[PDB]
Formats: sequence, structure tokens, C-alpha cells
Amino acid sequence: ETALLTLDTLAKYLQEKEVQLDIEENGGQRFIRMGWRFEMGDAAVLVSVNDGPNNTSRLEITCVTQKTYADRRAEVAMMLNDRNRERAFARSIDQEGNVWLEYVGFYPTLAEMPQETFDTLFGGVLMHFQDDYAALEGYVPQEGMQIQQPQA
Amino acid sequence: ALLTLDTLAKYLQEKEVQLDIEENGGQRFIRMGWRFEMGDAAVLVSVNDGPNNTSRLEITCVTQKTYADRRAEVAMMLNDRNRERAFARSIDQEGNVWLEYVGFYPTLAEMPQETFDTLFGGVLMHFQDDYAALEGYVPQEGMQIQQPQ
Ligand SMILES: [Br-]
Ligand SMILES: [K+]
Repeated sequence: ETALLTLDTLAKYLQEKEVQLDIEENGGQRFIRMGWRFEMGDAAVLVSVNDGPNNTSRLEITCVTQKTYADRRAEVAMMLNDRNRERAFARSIDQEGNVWLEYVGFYPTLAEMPQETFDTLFGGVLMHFQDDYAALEGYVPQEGMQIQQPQA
Repeated sequence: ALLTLDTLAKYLQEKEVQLDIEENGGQRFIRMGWRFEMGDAAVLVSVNDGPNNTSRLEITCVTQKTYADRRAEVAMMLNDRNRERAFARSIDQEGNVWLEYVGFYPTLAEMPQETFDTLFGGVLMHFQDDYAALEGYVPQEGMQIQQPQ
């Protein structure tokens, strides 16, 4: 009804789920920074809302592994390549070997952004990232991977 | 002007785009061919209405040129672009190159023509950039200068 796409609206949604976060600023652009501890390793999660021309804004969510895989770079690139076609989101491995998963959505500026939609999107990003992270780490627990993992 | 496939097709048709609406599986989608200076492409658009009152808007471009002989090199090139630029690039087993946009919206979200045109334009521009890099494109042929008349 009244919640629009702004960094403060998304921070509130994250706070409401008791996610610990800080709001930072580089250049002119503010962003939300979060740490996240997955079963198989730690990660950074970033969120920003960037305005553009033509009254359109970009919601960007980014996950990056703390762990690095520089010694398996070609192998990882091909694994991520196949997921980039079959699934949502954009994965890559950088020169240092950290693995990234990114989301970019384009919205009319100050579009309605309901809590349910953001939670679905955000949860979706984390679940896809966790799946890739589990594959890199060869993590395949007997009980199966928990769909909902604590930031802890 | 809500997010429905029919709305998006109206926006494209308003811009004189040639398109067909098709059904595969249970999902309807818009199918288009696109001509770039360095090669042709398939361009697909769908709106998939999912759970938690959230829908996915998907826009996909696929090169008709193929790069299977260069698969590893292309994969690394796309990888680096996937880190630094919008959207998700990949190369498939046949060697065709894909660029995907997958956006999440409240179901039946407002989707003004100005935003869709910016989004759709941005996808095409990014894909053209990648296609140009793959092909090493340089304008090869000049303007014919003979006038009307
Ligand atoms: Br993406
Ligand atoms: K998916």
C-alpha cells in the first residue's frame, strides 16, 4: 500500500526479520552491507537502489563468498556458466577467486515494493547463492540442505 | 498498464516490433527475431506469475552465431562481464551465447511503457555489446549517399 522501492524500505524489511546490517556510502551511492554465515562458509551480501534516466531505478542484490577458488578458476567458470543459463541471477568468479552472485531488477522509480515480494526475491537470491556455495564446497549433508539458514 | 504479457506485446507493437505470442509447456511467451550489424538473434519475453504474489519478467537474447570452437575463452569473457555489467551471460553446449534478464515484481505490478522500453532497450544494448566483442565487429560497409527524388 505505502511501501515504495527505496533503500530505507528494504532496510526496514531486513530489520523486521532481525537481519543485522549497516548502511554505508561510497561515492554518492548508499548501500546496505550484511555478513552472512552459511553452513559451508561466510559471505557478504549487499543491496542498493540506484536511480537512472527515464524514471527507472535498479534494485541490485549481490552475494560474494569469503572463500576463494583461484586454483579451480576455469572449472568454476564453466559450472557457473551453466547455472547462469538455467537459473535466475548472474554468477561469476573474479581474479582473486571469490565467487559472486548478482541480481539486477529494473523498476519504475519509487515503484511499490511489498514486503512479501522483497522477502521472496531476497530469500530467492540467498537460496540460489547457497546452492552454488554448497556445490563449490562439495557440501551435501544427509538431512538435506536447510532451505532457511541463519545469518548468525 | 500492468505487468502482463499482453501489455508488453502492446508496447512492442506500438514500436512497430514484429512478434508472435506462442505457448510452450504451460507458459505463453513473446518470440521475436532481431537483426544486429554483426549477426542475428532470438529474443524471448515472458511473464511468469509465481507464488507469494510475485511474478518474474524474463527477457532472453540468444546469438544465432556459434562459438563452440572457442567455448572456454568465451566462457571466461562472459564471466568477467557478468561481474562488472548488468544481466546474466552464458554460452550453451551448441556454442550459442545467451543474455538473460530475470526480474521479480509484485504480481500485476505497474509497468509503464517508459520503464519497459528502458529495460528492453538496455538488454538489447548490452547483448549487442557482447555480440560485437565476440565478432570483433567494425562497420565494414559505408552509407550509400544517393538521395530522393
Ligand atoms: Br541478473
Ligand atoms: K530459477
